Amino acid sequence: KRKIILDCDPGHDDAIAIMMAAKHPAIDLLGITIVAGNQTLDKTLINGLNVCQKLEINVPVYAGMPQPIMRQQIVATGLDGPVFEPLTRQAESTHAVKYIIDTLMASDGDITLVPVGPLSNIAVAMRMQPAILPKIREIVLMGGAYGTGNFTPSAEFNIFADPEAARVVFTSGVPLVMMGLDLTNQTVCTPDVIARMERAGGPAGELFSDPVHDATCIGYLINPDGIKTQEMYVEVDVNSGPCYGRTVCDELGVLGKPANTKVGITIDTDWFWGLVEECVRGY
Amino acid sequence: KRKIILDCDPGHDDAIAIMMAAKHPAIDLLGITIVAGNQTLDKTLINGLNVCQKLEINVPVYAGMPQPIMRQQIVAIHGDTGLDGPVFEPLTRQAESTHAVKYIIDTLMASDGDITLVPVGPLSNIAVAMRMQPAILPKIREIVLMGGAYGTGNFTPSAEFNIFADPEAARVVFTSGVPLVMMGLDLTNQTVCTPDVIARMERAGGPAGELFSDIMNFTLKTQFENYGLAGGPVHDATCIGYLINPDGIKTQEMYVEVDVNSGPCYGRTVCDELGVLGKPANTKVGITIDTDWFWGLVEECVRGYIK
Amino acid sequence: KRKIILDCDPGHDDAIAIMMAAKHPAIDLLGITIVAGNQTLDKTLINGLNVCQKLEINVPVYAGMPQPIMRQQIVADNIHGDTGLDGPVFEPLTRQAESTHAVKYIIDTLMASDGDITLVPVGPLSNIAVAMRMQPAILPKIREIVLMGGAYGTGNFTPSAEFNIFADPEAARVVFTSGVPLVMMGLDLTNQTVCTPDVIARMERAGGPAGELFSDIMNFTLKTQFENYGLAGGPVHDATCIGYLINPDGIKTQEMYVEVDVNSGPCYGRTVCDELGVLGKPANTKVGITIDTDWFWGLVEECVRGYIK
Amino acid sequence: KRKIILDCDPGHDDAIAIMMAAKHPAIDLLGITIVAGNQTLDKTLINGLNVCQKLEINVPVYAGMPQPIMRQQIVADTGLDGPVFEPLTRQAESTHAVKYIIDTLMASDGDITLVPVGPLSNIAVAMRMQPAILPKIREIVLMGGAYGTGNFTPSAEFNIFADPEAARVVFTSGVPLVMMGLDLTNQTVCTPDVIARMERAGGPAGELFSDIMNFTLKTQFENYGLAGGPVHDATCIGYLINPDGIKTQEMYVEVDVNSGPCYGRTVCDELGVLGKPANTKVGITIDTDWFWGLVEECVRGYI
Ligand SMILES: O=c1[nH]cnc2c1ncn2[C@@H]1O[C@H](CO)[C@@H](O)[C@H]1O
Ligand SMILES: O=c1[nH]cnc2c1ncn2[C@@H]1O[C@H](CO)[C@@H](O)[C@H]1O
Ligand SMILES: O=c1[nH]cnc2c1ncn2[C@@H]1O[C@H](CO)[C@@H](O)[C@H]1O
Ligand SMILES: O=c1[nH]cnc2c1ncn2[C@@H]1O[C@H](CO)[C@@H](O)[C@H]1O
Ligand SMILES: [Ca+2]
Ligand SMILES: [Ca+2]
Ligand SMILES: [Ca+2]
Ligand SMILES: [Ca+2]
Repeated sequence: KRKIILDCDPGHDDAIAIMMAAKHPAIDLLGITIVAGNQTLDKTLINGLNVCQKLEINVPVYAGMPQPIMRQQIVATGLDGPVFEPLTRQAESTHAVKYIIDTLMASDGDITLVPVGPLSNIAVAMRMQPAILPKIREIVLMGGAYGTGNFTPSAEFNIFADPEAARVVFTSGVPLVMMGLDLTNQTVCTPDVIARMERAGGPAGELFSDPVHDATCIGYLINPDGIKTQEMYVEVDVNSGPCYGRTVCDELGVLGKPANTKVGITIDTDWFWGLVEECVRGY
Repeated sequence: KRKIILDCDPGHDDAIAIMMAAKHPAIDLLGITIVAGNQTLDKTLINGLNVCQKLEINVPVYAGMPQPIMRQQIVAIHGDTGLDGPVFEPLTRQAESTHAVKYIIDTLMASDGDITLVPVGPLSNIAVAMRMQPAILPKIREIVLMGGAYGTGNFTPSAEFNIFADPEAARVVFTSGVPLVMMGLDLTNQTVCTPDVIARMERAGGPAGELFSDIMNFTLKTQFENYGLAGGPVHDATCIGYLINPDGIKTQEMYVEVDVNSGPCYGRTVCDELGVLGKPANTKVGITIDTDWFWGLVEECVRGYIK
Repeated sequence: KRKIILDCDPGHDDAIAIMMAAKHPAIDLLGITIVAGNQTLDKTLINGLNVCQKLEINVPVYAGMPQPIMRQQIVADNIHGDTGLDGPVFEPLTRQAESTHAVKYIIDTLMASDGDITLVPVGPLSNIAVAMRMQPAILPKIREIVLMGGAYGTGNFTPSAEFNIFADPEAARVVFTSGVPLVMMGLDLTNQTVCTPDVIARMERAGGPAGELFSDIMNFTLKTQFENYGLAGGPVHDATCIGYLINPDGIKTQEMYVEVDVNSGPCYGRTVCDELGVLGKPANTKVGITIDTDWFWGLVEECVRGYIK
Repeated sequence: KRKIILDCDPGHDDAIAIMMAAKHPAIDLLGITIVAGNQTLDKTLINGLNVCQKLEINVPVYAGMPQPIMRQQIVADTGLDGPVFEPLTRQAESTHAVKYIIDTLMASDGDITLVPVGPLSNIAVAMRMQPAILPKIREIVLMGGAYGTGNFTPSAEFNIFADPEAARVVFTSGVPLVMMGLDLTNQTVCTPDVIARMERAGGPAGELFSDIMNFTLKTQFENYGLAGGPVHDATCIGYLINPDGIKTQEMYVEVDVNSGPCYGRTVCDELGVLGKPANTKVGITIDTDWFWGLVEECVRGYI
């Protein structure tokens, strides 16, 4: 069992990630922290609460940063589709940043952080209490692209949305795994993938019905052998201009700097969609 | 009475600011938040606690950010402890458990909007609170900060130490839309504390006059070899002076922008003196201070501590 | 026949490009202008002159910019050796650079023209940016620019940047904002043209002075392109520009909005190419995607054999 | 006698610089090179020709760069309103300014000073086109930059802002530099009482000075709040005639080429906090009595 904290901005694929992480026996989901991203924090928080309520997930939810550490905010209800009953659960009182710090400090150094939105909560905690750093076993994140980005030619949305936060994470010295668009764009969810999930049915199959980037991070923790990675020296570009929020990945090793990231190259989509169905079934 | 939260990284002149703010009847000092800067947070916290203990100041002290929001940390001039000179009895005073950033947020949220923030170190605590809880922004009556320079910086030709130590944080503060007053190096360098000014405070005596001497006798050697100023300026204390009586300080309204480009102007406050950009002013920038009024004010506070 | 001015910094693959352009009946090679890049201008000029003398090419050679327009100079001795063209033997030079400066030659020749000359830059863009700014009126006179440079994916010299752009980004920023029709043969395309031992042996078989020069030349970079980037042979990057002019149907291109990054830092000299059109800006460049290597190596051989006596 | 090449974009104060350099026995004016700046090159050229024709100055004029080396062009209406000039009876040489600068320097004995008082496009193009001119240049005395507040932007003085990249080449060239920035040149404000003084000396140069400085009187005040058009460019000529009228301080200077709020800033290390060796003598103060006396002395040489 891998103990995780899932930090997220739901979010359609965030919702799938919550669904998988909460259900698989190889994941111990300690709690969910919410960050503004896909939509404003008031909205992402409600989406996150709704997902857990609908699926009857019993995991503490904590609200975190409603804004990036420095830049002017950008966004993508941020989860249109499924229909939700009136909301009967709320955020914990504790702020997400504090939760992350205290839980890591109290821990034995075996918790993995899994950020799949902009990195505001992670950067604030790291700088607020630098002593958490050797406590983090690993960070498996959804973000970046070694090739073309999405929001801009240069940048993937999660990094573009808080580049300065991303810079802190990438220079933290903690073990990093990056599932970027080069990998996650391979996990396109076509009508017959949806139909397959509908057929499995139950509350998770119906929610899935109403690409799937963030779920690959859970995938990777459940079984790293479905995903090929390559170690690289990665640097985050924080220049204003055409490459703001680019993750510059040194594929060929021409800078002669030691690798700081395992970067996602390819994913076995058969293994992966099998894993999604396996989780949909647990519900 | 102006309610303030004093955010600081003591620090020699920070200690002078603490001394003034805590004593003057025109200032209601709600609490002191500490930020890393002049020295690491472990050290600035102790220096802050030591000042308050020595002067028997009864105000809650909160530890905040031990690092800037993005850049690689730098420290200052102020020595190994960051407050060399005075000798302090063992510290029996302790920091609050609540983190400074939470303290700032909750206090502002609970308030009626008339608390002024007075940051005189790097702006890490301020930027984290503003982004953590954006709703504090209309609650802040004004920010009166020590930082920046429209002319020459000190740490680099372009940048003053407080801004240079966390430019990104500074950019957050300067784009917040909250009323800002900036006491930059252009103003604060006029407040050089020469041997006669020290001798004057020694003469007033008591615990605050002795501390003033011990502290400011150290930054006599150390502000000369670095910048060639007639003595240690008392930068941070001008913020308290501004609140006590704004008429002793001439300000000019300007459009101000913080440069976060890596390179020769990283952490520069770019001030539009002449209005060439056609942008509305966002800052009242310190131009000149009446040093006679000001040193008189310093003495007046020093004397409030004679038992 | 496409009239061209070939601007280059020879350079191993530059020499292959000179060999092809001078010989193919579909190309009218008006002149060769030289720029510092691969090596310093003193060296790239000699390498240029040696190639033409060896192959008995009768085309005026002009020396241009010995330095980039703004940045601190860099070379590629690592890829191209101490001389900038290690490999072949050359007899002492019995020819020399024209007296006219390359930049003036480019300007006057374009001004005097009927607007049908194509520029073919395959080194840093110093000569092209200086002419464009020195005489803005040349701009409508340029039919097209077909350049070797950039990369929409990974660069070579840095993770972000390909050498020709990296060596003068500001010059590049001039070219890419010029409004002249651009074709960019970047590393994404040109890395597909690796020259393995079998390709070399093919050209050796065709023989004559161009086949021998090809062999002497591409054996050097065979090993440096393997030591530095892990490539299977030394690509013939620059020759793809000539190839494109001889027959554009061997090369697949996609129109894109392209922008050169002049920020100091990790993306200095990156060509940022908007593959998916997310910026809603009109395309300014045809970007090389794929090359038919069978067509291309056949074309190389066809040129090599035009030199057998 | 100091041999000079005067590189300029006339320009009201450029014209005063042309007037002084051409007349003073301590200056040997070899030629005038023109750059786009104040106005487009077609305009700055004509202005430069008109000044020499009116004052009967017999010095070759050469047209140079019509555009900066990289950025989008900016200007500061003919570029020299005020004086009335007859129809032009002279023309520019045929040699391009950049080639002129290179050949003249290469042929020289290393005794020529360059005096740039517009954007640095001609200088940066020559330096990079023929790096061998560098040890040949005795000194560069330029009007440009500001260690304090700029004019065109809070950070940048016009000449640098108009071609920062060209400026970065000049400042990293290793050639001896003297910089007459706005911090110095703003002290040389030309008020109605200074104009009336030159009117009184009279002749063709006194009349031109009046017609010219009357225009800038209005447009310096509305734009920068100044008491009357400073005479920026003429200070470089002043500095060569007699350096003792001007106090300088040696500083490490760096040009900022970042896009953003400090594009085209000269960053001057006043206090030496970087620990880098100085590369520039920066103008601090000027004796305005000495200086105006010198202007009059030159105005008088034209009777
Ligand atoms: O179309 C979209 N617009 C904006 N954001 C998206 C879209 N699709 C996915 N994401 C969100 O951005 C991250 C990586 O791009 C993913 O984690 C996903 O939640
Ligand atoms: O010489 C110095 N170097 C760096 N920081 C300093 C120095 N003197 C004081 N401070 C601290 O930084 C701000 C002044 O710019 C002041 O807040 C002071 O506390
Ligand atoms: O692998 C390389 N690294 C750097 N420069 C190279 C390499 N191969 C060729 N060239 C030289 O630089 C340009 C293409 O990048 C080509 O124009 C060539 O002359
Ligand atoms: O008011 C003005 N705005 C902009 N440029 C000016 C002005 N007056 C003169 N110059 C031109 O710009 C340079 C220094 O700013 C001087 O060389 C001058 O010729
Ligand atoms: Ca997400
Ligand atoms: Ca302080
Ligand atoms: Ca080449
Ligand atoms: Ca001028």
